[PDB]
Amino acid sequence: MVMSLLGHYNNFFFAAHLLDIAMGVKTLRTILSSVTHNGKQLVMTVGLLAVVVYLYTVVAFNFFRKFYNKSEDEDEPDMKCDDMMTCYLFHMYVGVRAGGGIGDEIEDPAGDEYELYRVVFDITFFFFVIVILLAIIQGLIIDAFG
Amino acid sequence: KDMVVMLLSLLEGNVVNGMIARQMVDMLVESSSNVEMILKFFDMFLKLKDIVGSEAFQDYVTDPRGLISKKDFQKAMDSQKQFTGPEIQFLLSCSEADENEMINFEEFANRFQEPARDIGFNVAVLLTNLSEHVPHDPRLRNFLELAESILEYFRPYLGRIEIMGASRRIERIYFEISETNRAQWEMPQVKESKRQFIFDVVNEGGEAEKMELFVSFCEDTIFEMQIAAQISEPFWGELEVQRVKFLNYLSRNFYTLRFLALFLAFAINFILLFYKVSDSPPNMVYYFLEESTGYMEPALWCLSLLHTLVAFLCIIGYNCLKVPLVIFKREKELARKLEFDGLYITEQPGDDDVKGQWDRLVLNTPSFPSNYWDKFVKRKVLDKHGDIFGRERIAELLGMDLASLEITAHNERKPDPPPGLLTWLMSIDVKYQIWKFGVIFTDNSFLYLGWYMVMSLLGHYNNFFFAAHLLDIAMGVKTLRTILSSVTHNGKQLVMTVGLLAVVVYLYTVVAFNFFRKFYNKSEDEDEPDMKCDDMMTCYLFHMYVGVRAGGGIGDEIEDPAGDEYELYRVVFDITFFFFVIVILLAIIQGLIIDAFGELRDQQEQVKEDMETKCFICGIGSDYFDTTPHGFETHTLEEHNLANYMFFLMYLINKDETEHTGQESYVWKMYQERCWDFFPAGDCFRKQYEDQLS
Amino acid sequence: GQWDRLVLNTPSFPSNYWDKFVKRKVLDKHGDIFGRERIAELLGMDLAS
Amino acid sequence: ELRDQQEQVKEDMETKCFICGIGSDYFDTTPHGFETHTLEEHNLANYM
Ligand SMILES: Nc1ncnc2c1ncn2[C@@H]1O[C@H](COP(=O)(O)OP(=O)(O)OP(=O)(O)O)[C@@H](O)[C@H]1O
Ligand SMILES: Nc1ncnc2c1ncn2[C@@H]1O[C@H](COP(=O)(O)OP(=O)(O)OP(=O)(O)O)[C@@H](O)[C@H]1O
Ligand SMILES: CC(C)Cn1c(=O)n(C)c(=O)c2nc[nH]c21
Ligand SMILES: [Ca+2]
Ligand SMILES: [Zn+2]
Ligand SMILES: [Zn+2]
Repeated sequence: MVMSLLGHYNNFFFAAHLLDIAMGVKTLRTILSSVTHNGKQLVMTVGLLAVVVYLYTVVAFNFFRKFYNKSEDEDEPDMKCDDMMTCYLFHMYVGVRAGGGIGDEIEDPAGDEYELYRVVFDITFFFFVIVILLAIIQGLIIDAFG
Repeated sequence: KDMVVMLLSLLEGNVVNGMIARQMVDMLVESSSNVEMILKFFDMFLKLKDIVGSEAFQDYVTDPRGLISKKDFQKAMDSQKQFTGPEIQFLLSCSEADENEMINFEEFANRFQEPARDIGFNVAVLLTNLSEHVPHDPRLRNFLELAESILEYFRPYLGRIEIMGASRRIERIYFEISETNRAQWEMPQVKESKRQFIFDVVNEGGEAEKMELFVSFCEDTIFEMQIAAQISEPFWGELEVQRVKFLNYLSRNFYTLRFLALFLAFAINFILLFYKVSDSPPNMVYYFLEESTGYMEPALWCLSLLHTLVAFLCIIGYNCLKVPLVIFKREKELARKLEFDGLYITEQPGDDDVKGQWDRLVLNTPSFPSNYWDKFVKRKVLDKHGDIFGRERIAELLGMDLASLEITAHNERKPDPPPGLLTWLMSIDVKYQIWKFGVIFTDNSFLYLGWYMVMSLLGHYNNFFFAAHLLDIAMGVKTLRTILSSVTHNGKQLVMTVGLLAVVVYLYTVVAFNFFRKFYNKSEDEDEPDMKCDDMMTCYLFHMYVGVRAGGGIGDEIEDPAGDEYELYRVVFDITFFFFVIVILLAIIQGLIIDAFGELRDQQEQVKEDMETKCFICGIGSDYFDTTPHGFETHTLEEHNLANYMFFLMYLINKDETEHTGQESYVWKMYQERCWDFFPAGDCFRKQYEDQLS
Repeated sequence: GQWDRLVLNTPSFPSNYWDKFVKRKVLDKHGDIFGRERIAELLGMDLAS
Repeated sequence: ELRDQQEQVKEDMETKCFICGIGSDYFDTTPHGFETHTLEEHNLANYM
């Protein structure tokens, strides 16, 4: 009701009333209950993901700042890891969303003294973050169905 | 009480509707009036104790000194209405009323409680035994109703088990349970230990060794109760008492310190987000905080120091609280191996058992059974194995002086030395300390805490090492621990899946190095080519690095083959790489994780369902018991409660051997011999007396 | 449990729930021990009425 | 499917005699009955 009254003020608030399909339909309610069943576990999986990304951000801030320029123009560099907060935001935002991880979004290390360190960095980010934790989320949902 | 004990002994071995029990009931009927008088005495004083605590009674109290007059006491009694006029007069007579007619109801109530408790307990035991062995007798229910208050009062303290006796028949045993023992059992840590033990024995436990495992659990829990009691709270000596107080406070608050350390780690890592790097001071880079206040850096320093301090306190708390159990168990298993297996006497460790080699050191040490109770195991081993293996050999192995042995029994020697620091140092047993410290360093939790501390110290050198302390959320939180355990469950399988992936990529790299080098140029500038497969190592690195990470595989990252003589070969190459590597093996990883979730879930379900369907002791199913209403839970709370079995062992240990009954002596001897036949298996009192009971 | 304290002394306590005499039952059961006047004060009861 | 196959084999062998097919409950009526049965009475190694 409050959202309807707010819709009278701005009609786009009437969209929230479409979420009632969950309560109306038993099937959607069951599907959502599958998610809610292990919701606390999913939340803590997300927290663990954040911790892992924070550790990776710390490593990058210490050793791999040079690779985090996202500016094509040499005159105006845009460095995403000169500050720890920016580096963390960059990781959690782009690397998690990327298929191959942060290595997909940061500058190639070929012909660099830290090339092997960074390949380990990228591949470990990819497996742990992208593969395993996400896999854990799907597995939680599947186990809820069962 | 002694007379009642004689009667209870007469009832040893009694069967349902036995002649001796029926004779007892007839005698009680003959003596009804006096039995009623005794029961009324007990119940009247039991009710007085609660009434005086009742605030409604306190309303009648109008004297600052806490005394109550006889008339006001009489009015309080008639208000509560439990007592009759004659009963109130009797209580008034028993009241030590002064010339002012004023009474100390506190001492009046407390006077007869302790003296009459043992007789009350034994009367309750007698009535319970008689009722359970003559279930159908109206003359007994009258006495039981009169004894109601006694039975309700002593219910938490009346322990009840079943054993297989010498008569080849199930026998019920009644004993006393102490308040302290019950409280210690109800402490949450014992509950967690119980749950863990149940899970382990039900999921990966053998039926044959179930009872041995249960007795080991009981022993360890008793030792833990001792430790908890010791650390519980109500100039060199002053220093010593302060030391023990501080250590016990640490032991009591161990977990709080761990939570606090985690909180400090989170605070430090929240602060560390504000660091920034500049070429200039606020060719060398400088890391510095970025805040307006300027108060954060000192806060970081203080939090770091306090975090390190808390890590130290956690090390000490663990060493004081948890280590004693480790040593107790290690000593116990060693002693039982020596006595019952003859490990270092006959078999000898396989030499692949590092623990078996390490345990050699402490055998000859005087302090060997320091934490484990049995101080005479060396003597037992000698008596058992000396005739065969050589008494002098056993004594040499176990650090025993045969001549000193006999004289110690012949006559007491008490060579008290004055306390001194030097004397203490000489008393130190270096070999026992070395063995112990090896055990501790091998203990995983101690290692984790030591690493925690080392990382804190390193954080003081470079504050970014404080981030590793955030990994402790796994140990702190049960949910994350379970989630991680799902991964660890099939960890070896996952590792080998990764190795297989590497092999497949190596084969693809070999094929590319042979036939498809032209396509592996990643340089847009024709003048400077960057070829990633002119060397096999570079080609392998390229594949494992980019192709695996790519969604469509290596074909996404290498040059299109359209209009080339090897176009179809390469499309097969790329598509097969994509399906095998990207789809299947990764799918295998997800499937492993999902199967781990299901496996943990069905383990928990199976434990729950076994415990709800079977008696942990006899193994009989819930259906037989539920033939009678509420039968299974009555069985698990009264007949075959495992907590009562542990209570019985504590009671046996604390009781003198001369006072043990035949049943208690039987079970005590079987405990000493480590025979578990007294535990009922596939049989119960109900099943044995089924026809008579029904 | 804290919120339910309010309605104990209210006359309309068992408005929807059928048992209108529970206050009396509680008095008869617990008054001898806990104080009849105390129970009546808690449950909004007038003993004389 | 592979997991529940292994579990089923384990659980059949722990609950039944491979020879007579009688369940562990009958034997456990007597203490240690099933393992006495499978080690002494109906050991398949002894049949070989
Ligand atoms: N011999 C036995 N002794 C005790 N419990 C048994 C026994 N056999 C089976 N059980 C089952 O064990 C469970 C133990 O009950 P209890 O309430 O003490 O444990 P719980 O579920 O862990 O709860 P709590 O929070 O009270 O510790 C009961 O469900 C009972 O069905
Ligand atoms: N007739 C039978 N003969 C032998 N074992 C039987 C029989 N019926 C059931 N079993 C089960 O088969 C299992 C065989 O026991 P055994 O210890 O020989 O095998 P195992 O688990 O493969 O161990 P091991 O490492 O000793 O070979 C036991 O668990 C027993 O419960
Ligand atoms: C746990 C232990 C310290 C107590 N404890 C024990 O468990 N058992 C089995 C005994 O025989 C024994 N004898 C003394 N103390 C004993
Ligand atoms: Ca005696
Ligand atoms: Zn049982
Ligand atoms: Zn058989």
